[PDB]
Amino acid sequence: KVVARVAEARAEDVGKRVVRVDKAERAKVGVKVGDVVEVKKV
Amino acid sequence: KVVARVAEARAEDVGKRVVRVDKAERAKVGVKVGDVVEVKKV
Repeated sequence: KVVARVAEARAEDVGKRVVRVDKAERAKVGVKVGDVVEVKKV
Repeated sequence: KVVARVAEARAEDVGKRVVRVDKAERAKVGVKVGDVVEVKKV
């Protein structure tokens, strides 16, 4: 399971159906920028 | 399933084990800021 702490969106991202993930967690999930991921409560 | 497109972290968030999610997707997942979520590939 790749897990992370949720933080608020920056102003310029409000309204987007988007999650910001740095390179390290993208590598752990095995996705690239622009891929679709699921975000679920643990 | 709550799903979203992955975008790169902003500079100031690099190195954090953190995902940025706006209010709308937090409400759909049913989490608040600071909660832990799972991010998985669909």
